[PDB]
Amino acid sequence: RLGTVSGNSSLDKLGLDKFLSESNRAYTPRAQPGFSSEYEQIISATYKQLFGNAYIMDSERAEMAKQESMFRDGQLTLKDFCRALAKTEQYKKRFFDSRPLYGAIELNFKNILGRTPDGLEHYRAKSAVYDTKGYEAFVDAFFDDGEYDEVYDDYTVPFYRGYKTEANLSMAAFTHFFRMVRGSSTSDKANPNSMQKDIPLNYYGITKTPLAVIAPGAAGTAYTESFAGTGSWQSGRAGLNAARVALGVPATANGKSFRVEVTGYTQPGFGITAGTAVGKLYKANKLSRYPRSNKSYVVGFDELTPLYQRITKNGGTIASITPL
Amino acid sequence: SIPILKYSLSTQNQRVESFEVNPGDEQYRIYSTDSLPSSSEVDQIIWAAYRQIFSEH
Amino acid sequence: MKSVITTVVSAADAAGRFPSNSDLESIQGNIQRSAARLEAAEKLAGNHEAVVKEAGDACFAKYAYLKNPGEAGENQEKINKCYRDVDHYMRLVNYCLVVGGTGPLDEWGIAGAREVYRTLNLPTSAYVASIAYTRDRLCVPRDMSAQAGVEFSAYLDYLINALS
Amino acid sequence: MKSVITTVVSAADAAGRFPSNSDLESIQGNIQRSAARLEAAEKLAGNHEAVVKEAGDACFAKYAYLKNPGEAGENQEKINKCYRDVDHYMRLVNYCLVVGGTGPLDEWGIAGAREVYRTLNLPTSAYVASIAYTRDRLCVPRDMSAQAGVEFSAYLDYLINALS
Amino acid sequence: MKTPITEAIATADNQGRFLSNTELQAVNGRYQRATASLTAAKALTGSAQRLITGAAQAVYNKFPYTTQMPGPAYASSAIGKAKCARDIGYYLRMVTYCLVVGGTGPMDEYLVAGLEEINRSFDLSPSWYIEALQYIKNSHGLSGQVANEANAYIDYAINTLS
Amino acid sequence: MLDAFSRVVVNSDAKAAYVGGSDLQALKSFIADGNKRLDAVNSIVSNASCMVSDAVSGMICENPGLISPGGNCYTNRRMAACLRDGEIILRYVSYALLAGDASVLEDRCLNGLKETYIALGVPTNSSIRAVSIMKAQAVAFITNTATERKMSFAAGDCTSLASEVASYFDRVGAAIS
Amino acid sequence: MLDAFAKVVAQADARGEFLSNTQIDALSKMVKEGNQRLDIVNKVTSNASAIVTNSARALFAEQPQLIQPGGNAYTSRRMAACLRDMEIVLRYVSYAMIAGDSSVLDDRCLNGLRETYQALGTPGSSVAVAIQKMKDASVALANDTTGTPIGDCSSLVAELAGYFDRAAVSVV
Amino acid sequence: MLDAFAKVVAQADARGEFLSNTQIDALSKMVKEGNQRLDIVNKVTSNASAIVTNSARALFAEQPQLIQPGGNAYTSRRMAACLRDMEIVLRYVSYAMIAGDSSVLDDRCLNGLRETYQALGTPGSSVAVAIQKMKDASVALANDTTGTPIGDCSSLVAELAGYFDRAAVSVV
Ligand SMILES: *CC[C@H]1/C(=C/c2[nH]c(/C=C3N=C(/C=C4\NC(=O)C(CC)=C4C)C(C)=C\3CCC(=O)O)c(CCC(=O)O)c2C)NC(=O)[C@@H]1C
Ligand SMILES: *C[C@@H](*)[C@H]1/C(=C/c2[nH]c(/C=C3N=C(/C=C4\NC(=O)C(CC)=C4C)C(C)=C\3CCC(=O)O)c(CCC(=O)O)c2C)NC(=O)[C@@H]1C
Ligand SMILES: *[C@@H](C)[C@H]1/C(=C/C2=NC(=C\c3[nH]c(C[C@H]4NC(=O)C(C=C)=C4C)c(C)c3CCC(=O)O)/C(CCC(=O)O)=C2C)NC(=O)[C@@H]1C
Ligand SMILES: *[C@@H](C)[C@H]1/C(=C/C2=NC(=C\c3[nH]c(C[C@H]4NC(=O)C(C=C)=C4C)c(C)c3CCC(=O)O)/C(CCC(=O)O)=C2C)NC(=O)[C@@H]1C
Ligand SMILES: *[C@@H](C)[C@H]1/C(=C/C2=NC(=C\c3[nH]c(C[C@H]4NC(=O)C(C=C)=C4C)c(C)c3CCC(=O)O)/C(CCC(=O)O)=C2C)NC(=O)[C@@H]1C
Ligand SMILES: *[C@H](C)[C@H]1/C(=C/C2=NC(=C\c3[nH]c(C[C@H]4NC(=O)C(C=C)=C4C)c(C)c3CCC(=O)O)/C(CCC(=O)O)=C2C)NC(=O)[C@@H]1C
Ligand SMILES: *[C@H](C)[C@H]1/C(=C/C2=NC(=C\c3[nH]c(C[C@H]4NC(=O)C(C=C)=C4C)c(C)c3CCC(=O)O)/C(CCC(=O)O)=C2C)NC(=O)[C@@H]1C
Ligand SMILES: *[C@H](C)[C@H]1/C(=C/C2=NC(=C\c3[nH]c(C[C@H]4NC(=O)C(C=C)=C4C)c(C)c3CCC(=O)O)/C(CCC(=O)O)=C2C)NC(=O)[C@@H]1C
Ligand SMILES: *[C@H](C)[C@H]1/C(=C/C2=NC(=C\c3[nH]c(C[C@H]4NC(=O)C(C=C)=C4C)c(C)c3CCC(=O)O)/C(CCC(=O)O)=C2C)NC(=O)[C@@H]1C
Ligand SMILES: *[C@H](C)[C@H]1/C(=C/C2=NC(=C\c3[nH]c(C[C@H]4NC(=O)C(C=C)=C4C)c(C)c3CCC(=O)O)/C(CCC(=O)O)=C2C)NC(=O)[C@@H]1C
Ligand SMILES: *[C@H](C)[C@H]1/C(=C/C2=NC(=C\c3[nH]c(C[C@H]4NC(=O)C(C=C)=C4C)c(C)c3CCC(=O)O)/C(CCC(=O)O)=C2C)NC(=O)[C@@H]1C
Ligand SMILES: *[C@H](C)[C@H]1/C(=C/C2=NC(=C\c3[nH]c(C[C@H]4NC(=O)C(C=C)=C4C)c(C)c3CCC(=O)O)/C(CCC(=O)O)=C2C)NC(=O)[C@@H]1C
Ligand SMILES: *[C@H](C)[C@H]1/C(=C/c2[nH]c(/C=C3N=C(/C=C4\NC(=O)C(CC)=C4C)C(C)=C\3CCC(=O)O)c(CCC(=O)O)c2C)NC(=O)[C@@H]1C
Ligand SMILES: C=CC1=C(C)[C@@H](Cc2[nH]c(/C=C3N=C(/C=C4\NC(=O)[C@H](C)[C@H]4CC)C(C)=C\3CCC(=O)O)c(CCC(=O)O)c2C)NC1=O
Repeated sequence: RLGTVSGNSSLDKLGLDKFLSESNRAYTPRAQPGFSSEYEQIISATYKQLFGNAYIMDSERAEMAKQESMFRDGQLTLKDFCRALAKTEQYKKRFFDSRPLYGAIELNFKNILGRTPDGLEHYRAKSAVYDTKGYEAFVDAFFDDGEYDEVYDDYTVPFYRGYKTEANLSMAAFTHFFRMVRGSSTSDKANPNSMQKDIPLNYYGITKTPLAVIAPGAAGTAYTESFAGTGSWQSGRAGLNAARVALGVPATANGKSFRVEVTGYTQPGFGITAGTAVGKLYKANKLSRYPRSNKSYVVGFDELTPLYQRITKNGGTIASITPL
Repeated sequence: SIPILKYSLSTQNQRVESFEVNPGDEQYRIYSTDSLPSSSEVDQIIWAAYRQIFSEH
Repeated sequence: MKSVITTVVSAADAAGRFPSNSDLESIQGNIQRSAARLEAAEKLAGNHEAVVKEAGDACFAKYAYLKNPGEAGENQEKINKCYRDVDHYMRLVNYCLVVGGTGPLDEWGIAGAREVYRTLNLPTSAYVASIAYTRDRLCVPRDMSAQAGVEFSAYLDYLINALS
Repeated sequence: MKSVITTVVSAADAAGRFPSNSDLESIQGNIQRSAARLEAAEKLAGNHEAVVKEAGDACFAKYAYLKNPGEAGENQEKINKCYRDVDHYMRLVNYCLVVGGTGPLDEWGIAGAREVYRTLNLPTSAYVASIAYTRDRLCVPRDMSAQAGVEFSAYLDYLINALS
Repeated sequence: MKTPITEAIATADNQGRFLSNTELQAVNGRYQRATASLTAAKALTGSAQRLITGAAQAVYNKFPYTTQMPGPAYASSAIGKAKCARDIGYYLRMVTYCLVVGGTGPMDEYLVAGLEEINRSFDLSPSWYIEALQYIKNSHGLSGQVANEANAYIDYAINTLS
Repeated sequence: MLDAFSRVVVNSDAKAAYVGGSDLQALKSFIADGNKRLDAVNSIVSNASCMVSDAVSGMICENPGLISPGGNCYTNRRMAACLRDGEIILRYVSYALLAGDASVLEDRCLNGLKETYIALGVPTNSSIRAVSIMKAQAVAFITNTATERKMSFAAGDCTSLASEVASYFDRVGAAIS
Repeated sequence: MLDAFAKVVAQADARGEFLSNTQIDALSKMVKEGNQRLDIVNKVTSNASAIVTNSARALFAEQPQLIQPGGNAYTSRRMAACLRDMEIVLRYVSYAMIAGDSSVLDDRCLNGLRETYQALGTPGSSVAVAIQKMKDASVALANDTTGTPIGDCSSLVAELAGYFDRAAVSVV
Repeated sequence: MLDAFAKVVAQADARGEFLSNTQIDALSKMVKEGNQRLDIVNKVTSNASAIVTNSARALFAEQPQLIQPGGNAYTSRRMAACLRDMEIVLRYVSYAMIAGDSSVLDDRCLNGLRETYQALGTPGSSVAVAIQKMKDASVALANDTTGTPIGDCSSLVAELAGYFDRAAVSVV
């Protein structure tokens, strides 16, 4: 269910319901012989967190038999399991070798640490370890510095914390959390901003640009926009997205100004009727009425209610309205 | 609330279809920001809008 | 897609290094072994329609209980799929000879195969009954070279050791 | 070390799996080079004291400022430590030919050489002047075989690139 | 930029068309005239320093108040003389960019768009630059259809200043 | 990820076809010219450090406004990053030349580089000029036509390996343009 | 949008340089390749209805889930848009062939097309299959020496195939 | 937008109150400085071209990398956009001087100007020293008595210099 005012709570209706329930705390040093029905829950909870709701087939899991045996012996969760699991091949296949370097840093912050790289210096502190010491010490730097030990215990699974005020990052990194973790029924391969092949927060993670938060499950959860710069120095193109500033005389005339994001724009459903037009279906250049879905607008207050009716009566649906 | 008063239509060229696949030299040059123009080509959109609303003079 | 090239490149990429002299010496064997390995690949391309008939029919001699009602080979549309389920496997063995390594088998055939062969109640001892029959019905003077029937036989009991 | 055996075994160990067929084509490429690489190690093992004698003073002929008070070649004793400093790098080139990979170089000679040579004020440009002289003094049929001089020169450019 | 190739694509994309023989003939006219255009840009590039110092001296003979009048707009200091020969090089460089591309596209983007607000603000007059470009037209030493190509882009820059 | 043999297999698995004999003639000449490919990677890696310090110095001598205060090679931190921004391009190209396919620089280097570079303010037209100089140095080592260093090969022709590596450098420029 | 001649000019202005003689002589080699380039573009634009229709018909033969009731290509309006989308991409690849670089394929065709297909529910991997079937239908036609002087133009068919790969990895 | 009069009115409607007598007095005090305020705006307006074109010339003389090729103000398209921006800041400062509070300057000129120059690549610290030069050029030009009756006018040029200081910190 969506909303922010119904159950007097607002974080469990942004997709963080099942993450707000679990601890997985591993209440003993070594695993008790004779039994496995309690530490198997600890093993699999570490798998769904560190791999990020990924599917691991039973032959893929059986490659990592040795590790799962030492953790069930007298060894610990962070250094003998989560550090060993991130140096296997089942980890390096999905999060390292498929991506550029900054895709790997953004997923190690999400998987191991549970937060977001804010600013260029969190990237650069982790990028420089790879250039001098390879992959097997690049994973160590996410563990053996002064962030992991003060947040997670030696035997707690690294839960998500990039949304709460205790992780003293920023408020722009709050909005970047709800681009990485898009709900509980989602994985890293299964969200449309990173398909295990690219960098999810590339321009917005470097420049610390806050994003509009679109709740998973809302009408408009399919909103995605592509990137192009504008301005002749960086040699960019105008006309793709909307501006994020509302700068001129159109800022304060027609009231205050908002940024609206639309997603679903099909070719039927434009005119003032109920049915699709019949005939040629396209003009002579045969492009479309809307050459791409996911249009965004910048609109004043006194033009917000006529725009709203133009959006919805022509098939579109509103993903986010933020004030500018 | 004083609606606009009703007037009658008239026969014009634009009320009726042209069959015109593959237009020619008298096709009149769509200037759009849906083609993602660069800085040299957004100058041509601006001059075309000045020509249309103002005069050329 | 594990092979000899993608394992010495991933070793060099994970250290941030240029390809050293070890990475180039791993390819001089890939150049040497390719003639034996590609010779068995074309012997299996132009003969697969007869090996698949012979291999799948050795399944229904050790296992005649599949033909009963309720089991995996109950009707001819299901008996036909077991010939397809084997003709899929000989293609992935043909891919592993062209690539060089065991890339396409564990990526396209072995990955998650135990889940599919447990929900659908397909026995897995009748999958190894077909490949193990092909592996010892083999003449290395006649059907192949001597050194092509050691590369062809290696991917067959790799598939058996995976499915067992 | 980094060689051809240590690479395919570690990538087997980092994936929890037996030595596959692509893990054996790489050692096959070590057989096709050992007879073209161990005679580069044979020549360097019996001629080193004439190589380091002329390559060591090719840097003192180039950078003559080092024999000043306050410099790295102040007295005769610190000149003799530089000849010992150079007769280690030719010894490790000899070990990289024997192992086959560049493991002995970037674990005993390269690892930590930036921190040492910055601290003790030793110019690395005089190290690469003593190693580039050896790489250019080599004639291909006179000093070695035709392909032994490709192996030996492929490690003298790993030394120069790692100190620059 | 406006090139002969991007103005054949844009007129075919406006009609929703594949590249017909109307458009293949137009790109072929670019490839025919590009032999005379690429030797004019090679001959203007290699003799550029002779043309810049010459054309800046031709302004100083014609308008000698620009070397005597005090003020930041004039070539009376050594600073203001290097900014003059800078600007002559900017105009000569854009002419070579239009010869390799074909069509007055590089100087429509880099030079002429916003040029009037620069000359008005810093009090530079466009008759200094016409006199410099009329020297380069008369002194580039080209002949035939190679001079015909070069002079057609000199005269475009003069017509935007005149 | 995908080398010259994995590229063939994934295009046969699209059709569920066996890799027969007519498609193995491109792969029988990949192996027959296999020593020339290993002789081509060895000519790049052996002087790769000199190839980078000449390419970004040659970029600066042409555009001297990169090292001015406000330029993008001004500080020591910015010039050190440029000296490895262009050493990691040469590294992933020599992976692509070794494997005979471009699926490693287009999947680990070129993906999302144009968004990364304009987030940082890196001038792309000078980044292409640094890559363009390294492409000229690369074909002058595949073919033995370098001015300041001749290497020892056997006799023959490598104009197909010289033009393959020049096509790997052109998709770097086509990615950040 | 840019062609190949203005791509090398936009890079020389950003450093304030004249073009060197090597860049001029590399541009005049592209001019004498010009008649062979217009042959390839003519060979595609004159078979354009058969590149689209055959590679469509070969796509719903091996993927019958697209046109089965409930599929993305099942109705007349959705079948007409799948044929429009195949024709658009083949149109903008032939535009980037006469230009010499893919700046017109990038912005006014491919920028925002993965985002558009994900909004509608179009299977973007099936679109990449249809683009690679128009590739080898028109690589095979540019290698046809019917009505041409027999010379060598293998370097521009390797260029034309690269613009089809550029459009196929950009929608998946 | 608000002036100094309607700002106080808008804060009273939110509470549902009349204006107190101590606020009618403080609003009547700025009426008595009416002629002194119009003299300042008339001085800045009458020299508006010379404030800008001298500050810009003094900016590229100390930062010559902004105009040498590849800089952010190298082309006449970009150079005319730089001079345009300097007299947008000057125009909205003198709007705020007439009104009395920075609401027109804060809303339709300054809000989002830091994010605009960051997203374009323009150095925001160089726009600060372009605004600081116009402050010292226009508080020295509002401090000369040629044409105005000599009284005291120092409580208002501390305000005018406070609007230039507000603009120069919200570009970085
Ligand atoms: C010396 C000045 C510095 C500088 C200026 C510069 N600015 C731009 C581009 C833009 N500036 C704005 C700002 C406004 N536009 C408005 O209409 C208003 C009124 C409210 C403001 C405050 C905008 C929107 C742009 C982008 C639009 C455009 O390009 O015209 C540029 C051009 C940058 C480019 O590459 O496009 C310059 C050069 N930059 C400097 O170098 C100086 C430090
Ligand atoms: C022939 C020399 C005459 C002359 C020249 C002069 N020019 C300037 C200043 C500028 N000129 C430009 C022009 C351009 N900049 C561009 O980027 C382009 C397109 C590529 C053009 C055409 C600009 C922007 C300036 C001001 C900034 C600068 O470059 O320094 C000056 C200095 C004026 C000043 O007030 O500083 C001079 C002296 N003037 C003469 O007297 C000669 C006759
Ligand atoms: C002891 C284990 C056996 C035995 C071994 C012999 N093997 C001999 C030769 C040989 N084997 C292979 C295949 C092997 N080499 C590879 O590179 C790979 C895979 C990458 C494999 C599996 C080859 C290629 C050869 C070389 C000769 C050939 O087959 O053409 C061999 C001959 C050596 C000699 O006689 O000196 C022996 C003795 N043979 C035995 O009898 C015991 C049981
Ligand atoms: C074009 C790029 C060059 C050139 C290339 C040739 N190289 C030839 C043969 C060759 N090169 C090597 C060394 C290489 N192979 C390895 O395994 C390793 C290291 C692991 C390296 C560096 C070898 C072994 C050979 C084969 C020679 C032999 O029989 O031992 C070659 C001739 C063979 C052929 O063409 O088939 C050519 C042409 N030569 C040139 O002239 C240009 C500059
Ligand atoms: C302060 C920065 C100046 C300055 C200002 C003073 N002006 C004084 C009187 C005054 N000013 C004007 C002009 C104004 N009224 C208008 O209607 C218009 C536009 C149409 C303008 C520009 C007038 C008409 C008057 C006379 C009214 C009066 O006497 O108040 C003034 C008072 C004199 C004093 O007490 O010193 C001051 C201070 N004078 C300066 O010296 C600085 C430079
Ligand atoms: C089968 C009836 C479908 C079908 C299924 C596939 N699902 C694939 C991947 C996948 N699915 C989910 C969602 C699942 N995980 C959850 O936690 C929950 C609910 C709480 C659900 C419903 C996720 C997270 C993933 C990603 C797995 C991963 O990335 O490792 C999938 C692709 C698997 C793969 O690519 O390896 C398939 C084929 N597909 C079908 O065609 C029928 C309709
Ligand atoms: C079977 C023929 C043996 C036997 C096997 C058992 N081993 C049991 C537990 C166990 N074994 C190891 C060592 C294993 N882990 C490694 O990392 C390595 C080498 C690198 C090896 C050999 C460990 C660490 C453990 C701890 C338990 C765990 O990992 O979960 C075991 C008991 C399992 C249990 O207690 O639940 C058995 C039966 N024992 C036998 O009696 C025969 C001789
Ligand atoms: C109180 C005067 C406000 C109000 C406050 C609420 N804030 C709520 C949640 C919340 N707020 C922040 C922002 C805060 N945390 C930071 O780290 C920083 C900057 C460094 C700031 C300004 C965050 C991040 C969160 C998320 C919750 C968390 O971090 O633990 C909140 C809701 C709590 C809840 O959802 O149960 C309220 C009510 N809201 C008001 O009505 C008045 C105006
Ligand atoms: C023959 C030796 C077997 C046998 C085989 C059957 N397999 C059946 C379905 C089936 N098989 C697979 C695996 C196959 N598909 C692939 O894509 C690949 C690799 C590329 C392989 C090896 C799958 C995924 C499925 C399910 C999909 C489907 O139903 O078509 C099957 C049909 C059973 C059923 O679903 O009712 C049979 C009969 N059965 C035998 O009798 C022996 C053991
Ligand atoms: C030679 C032409 C050089 C030069 C060399 C000097 N090296 C000095 C000390 C030194 N060198 C090394 C590296 C070397 N020693 C090793 O054990 C190994 C590998 C097994 C290598 C490559 C080390 C670790 C040290 C410090 C310990 C030691 O002194 O042996 C040295 C003495 C300097 C001093 O300590 O004051 C010299 C003079 N110096 C030159 O003039 C040119 C550049
Ligand atoms: C020099 C040739 C260039 C130039 C280079 C700079 N690059 C800068 C930062 C930077 N570059 C990359 C891409 C790099 N990382 C990769 O993983 C790969 C491919 C696999 C590449 C090419 C990234 C991710 C970054 C971010 C910052 C970082 O992590 O270091 C850079 C910025 C340094 C700084 O801001 O302090 C520069 C200066 N820039 C130039 O002007 C010339 C043309
Ligand atoms: C390349 C993949 C083709 C091919 C191309 C060649 N064309 C050659 C010469 C040529 N082509 C044309 C026609 C072209 N020019 C136009 O202006 C127009 C449209 C109005 C078209 C269609 C002409 C007029 C010429 C003669 C001029 C010239 O020689 O450049 C040519 C040269 C012959 C050779 O050296 O082989 C080639 C290669 N020919 C092929 O074999 C493949 C299929
Ligand atoms: C056909 C092989 C595949 C397929 C195609 C398909 N596409 C659409 C819909 C759209 N395609 C576009 C793309 C563009 N429009 C443009 O103007 C341009 C030039 C810039 C491009 C690249 C757009 C905007 C739409 C939506 C508008 C529309 O409906 O026409 C559909 C219809 C989807 C729908 O539900 O309406 C289809 C079927 N689908 C397949 O399954 C094939 C793999
Ligand atoms: C401003 C300063 C400045 C420079 C430093 C040079 C830089 C330079 N060198 C080359 C061009 C080259 N550079 C090299 C590089 C090398 N040759 C060797 O023997 C070494 C291994 C390595 C240098 C360490 C090679 C092999 C070529 C091509 C052949 C040659 O010109 O020698 C090019 C190519 C031209 C181009 O296409 O853009 C440039 C710009 N030029 C300059 O204007």
